[PDB]
Amino acid sequence: PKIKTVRGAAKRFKKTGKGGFKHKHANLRHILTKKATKRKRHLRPKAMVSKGDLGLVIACLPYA
Amino acid sequence: SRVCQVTGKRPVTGNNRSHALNATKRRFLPNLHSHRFWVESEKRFVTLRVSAKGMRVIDKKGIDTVLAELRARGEKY
Amino acid sequence: MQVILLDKVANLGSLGDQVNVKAGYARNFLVPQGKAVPATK
RNA sequence: GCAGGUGCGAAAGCAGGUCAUAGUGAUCCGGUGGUUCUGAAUGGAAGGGCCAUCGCUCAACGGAUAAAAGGUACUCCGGGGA
RNA sequence: AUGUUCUAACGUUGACCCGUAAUCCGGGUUGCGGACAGUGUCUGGUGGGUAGUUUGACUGGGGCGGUCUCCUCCUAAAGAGUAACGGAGGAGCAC
RNA sequence: UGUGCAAACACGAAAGUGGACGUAUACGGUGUGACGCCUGCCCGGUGCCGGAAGGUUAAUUGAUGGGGUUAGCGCAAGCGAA
RNA sequence: CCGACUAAUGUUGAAAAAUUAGCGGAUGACUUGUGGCUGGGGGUGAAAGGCCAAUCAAACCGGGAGAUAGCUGGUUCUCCC
RNA sequence: UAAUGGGUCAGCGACUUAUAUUCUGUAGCAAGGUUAACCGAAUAGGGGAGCCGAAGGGAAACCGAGUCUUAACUGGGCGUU
RNA sequence: UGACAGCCCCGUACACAAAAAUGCACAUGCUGUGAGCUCGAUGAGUAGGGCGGGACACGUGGUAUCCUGUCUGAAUAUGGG
RNA sequence: AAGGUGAUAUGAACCGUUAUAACCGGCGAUUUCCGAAUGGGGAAACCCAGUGUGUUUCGACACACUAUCAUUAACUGAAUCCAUAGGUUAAUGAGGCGAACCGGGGGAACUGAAACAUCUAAGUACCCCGAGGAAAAGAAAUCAACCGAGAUUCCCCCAGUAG
Ligand SMILES: [Mg+2]
Ligand SMILES: [Mg+2]
Ligand SMILES: [Mg+2]
Ligand SMILES: [Mg+2]
Ligand SMILES: [Mg+2]
Ligand SMILES: [Mg+2]
Ligand SMILES: [Mg+2]
Ligand SMILES: [Mg+2]
Ligand SMILES: [Mg+2]
Ligand SMILES: [Mg+2]
Ligand SMILES: [Mg+2]
Ligand SMILES: [Mg+2]
Ligand SMILES: [Mg+2]
Ligand SMILES: [Mg+2]
Ligand SMILES: [Mg+2]
Ligand SMILES: [Mg+2]
Ligand SMILES: [Mg+2]
Ligand SMILES: [Mg+2]
Ligand SMILES: [Mg+2]
Ligand SMILES: [Mg+2]
Ligand SMILES: [Mg+2]
Ligand SMILES: [Mg+2]
Ligand SMILES: [Mg+2]
Ligand SMILES: [Mg+2]
Ligand SMILES: [Mg+2]
Ligand SMILES: [Mg+2]
Ligand SMILES: [Mg+2]
Ligand SMILES: [Mg+2]
Ligand SMILES: [Mg+2]
Ligand SMILES: [Mg+2]
Ligand SMILES: [Mg+2]
Ligand SMILES: [Mg+2]
Ligand SMILES: [Mg+2]
Ligand SMILES: [Mg+2]
Ligand SMILES: [Mg+2]
Ligand SMILES: [Mg+2]
Ligand SMILES: [Mg+2]
Ligand SMILES: [Mg+2]
Ligand SMILES: [Mg+2]
Ligand SMILES: [Mg+2]
Ligand SMILES: [Mg+2]
Repeated sequence: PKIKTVRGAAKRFKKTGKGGFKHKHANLRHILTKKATKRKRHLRPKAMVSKGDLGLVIACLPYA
Repeated sequence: SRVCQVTGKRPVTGNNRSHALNATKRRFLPNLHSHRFWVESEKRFVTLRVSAKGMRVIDKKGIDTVLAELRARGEKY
Repeated sequence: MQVILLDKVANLGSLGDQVNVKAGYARNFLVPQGKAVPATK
């Protein structure tokens, strides 16, 4: 039968132009008063999935 | 059987649900009561096993109409 | 329950009067005792 | 270092916390404020997103549940001379 | 609302009659209860009576004891890193 | 220690049946274990029994406040009955 | 007749619990024939978790069923890098 | 090795199958490729419903060889050759 | 068929066949069900609601819609989903 | 149709060759006993009846009938005055079996989640009821989106997308 997408993965990764995946940074959900403005600022933009984790992400998202 | 003779209401099944959402099978029984119904046209009391809802139906439609339905249905009384 | 008295009933009223009684009063007394009839007409 | 706005200094300048290195908790689910970005016929709205922020001695501290102690000499299986 | 009285729903595993040749059942007559009891739905309590399960890891065997995240020094062999239930101290803030 | 008889209790979704064609000198449950001499103190804990003033408390009911929508008032901002 | 305290034998037995010598009850809460009833989280138990067809801390048969097995075993012709 | 398994022989006995997905090889066609069900006597032919590809950025509206970030980039992320 | 047969045999292509029963498909006789037509009528303990469940891909969630065990309860065509 | 009386399977005794030998087909006849089993009973293949008829040679004998429930009739007929309940008789129908498919009433757990309770397995397995040759569904109080479609059912997509 058709492979089933890991739905939670589809809610956290989007495929980019050259086949990589973008994701939102962790650590910007809650307790934030104690975190420096610089640290939170650098967590705001999306980042690319690293080479080690690309295999896991690709396995989870066959239909990306 | 626990069946309303007017409406046909019978036990149905469902679940108890706990706060933790544990489901356990259960039944819902009709609110049945054996009642003596005066039939003025027949000068007779007729006893029926009826739900409270069927009691209200008899109140709304008259005992003669309901007894006619029961006869048409084969339901003895 | 709205009934039609077929006779004078104490606190209720007089023959012809159409009144509202508790369904139990009507079903188990007034009607079986010919003292009233349901208001259908 | 760049843009905006600022403090101290006459000025050159210094300042994006503290001599430095511990003082901490992912994600989910939700709460509060802001922002028409979205708005299932359409206009709204609800809900969602985005930005800011809040709720864990999850301390077994990469946190398996929201939620969990014991007995077996009545015992049982799969394994190990790890 | 809470009493009391009532009878007609409802109960009767009181009596008597009939179906009937029957200690079932049903129908009648009557007495006693009587809007109570009982049952349905919903709901608080109780509930090893019963059920499904959980009851960590490291460890010079397991258990008991200790430990589990973070910081500083030494072990560490003059770059970095480097283990032991090795040797010594601290943090879970303050402003 | 329970049980006033349609007994308590037990088997049974129920009807019923056992208890018993017995009725508190009876029946069930529990512990103790012929007989002799005996069986002391503690009711704070847990249970059971009784109480019922006061605190707390379910379903149910839905006062009151806030919001969405919009007839309309408006030029717009807006306000805003049912 | 009903049992089963001790010992020896037997232990691929003559026997999947017996034989032999002894042993206990033997008018009783005794023992026996025939038939009947109680059914598996159920029965029955003068209570050993005993017994319920040589099976019992949940009988047996069939089915879910190829349960699951981070464990053990095993995994079959050839040559070259 | 005094750890496991095999008394011996013969016969049987363990990486399959279906579908989806990616990569390699090979073949066809090529900025295009290819059809499914179905139709059809048709392994033909028809059927282009669709699917994948030639565009990306952004959460999104949207913009677009750019786009997002920000009041704005000297910029920076993802893309474009 | 004594080894491998177009021509030995039984078949095969092809061409035929039913006293009787029966399937179907036509056809018109008996027969009941009754066409077209105007006026009119238009499904109530129901829709909807409160409580508990269940069904909807949709686990109560901001959750529409469906079903109903329980308690209620309309408009009805100018009306209603 | 010149052969034939099924097989193991010879034999025996026969039948037949122009058409009543055998063989094949249609329609019929016969069709013990048990079994729904139906007259009652029962440890299936048995035990024991009651009614009618008919027969007897007087010993007896043969045959048909007699279950239950539903519905419909006729007659009857309580407590109880009408009546009803009830009782009997007759007619019509049902009953039981069967592999799958179908609709409905109930409905698991192992298992997966690397533990486990929400969740999963799965409305699956199983039990039960009912039907037909198919069943079910079906002629919009349906969708759509301001353009339109036009009952149900099945197939390919949409799409492992929206959720
Ligand atoms: Mg946030
Ligand atoms: Mg300082
Ligand atoms: Mg310091
Ligand atoms: Mg809208
Ligand atoms: Mg850890
Ligand atoms: Mg962990
Ligand atoms: Mg073992
Ligand atoms: Mg070993
Ligand atoms: Mg060793
Ligand atoms: Mg337990
Ligand atoms: Mg389990
Ligand atoms: Mg350990
Ligand atoms: Mg140790
Ligand atoms: Mg060093
Ligand atoms: Mg060195
Ligand atoms: Mg190393
Ligand atoms: Mg009794
Ligand atoms: Mg003792
Ligand atoms: Mg014994
Ligand atoms: Mg002896
Ligand atoms: Mg003695
Ligand atoms: Mg003696
Ligand atoms: Mg013991
Ligand atoms: Mg045994
Ligand atoms: Mg068990
Ligand atoms: Mg299974
Ligand atoms: Mg297995
Ligand atoms: Mg050796
Ligand atoms: Mg060896
Ligand atoms: Mg060996
Ligand atoms: Mg794009
Ligand atoms: Mg040869
Ligand atoms: Mg209508
Ligand atoms: Mg409703
Ligand atoms: Mg609603
Ligand atoms: Mg509706
Ligand atoms: Mg019989
Ligand atoms: Mg018979
Ligand atoms: Mg008999
Ligand atoms: Mg598991
Ligand atoms: Mg049909």
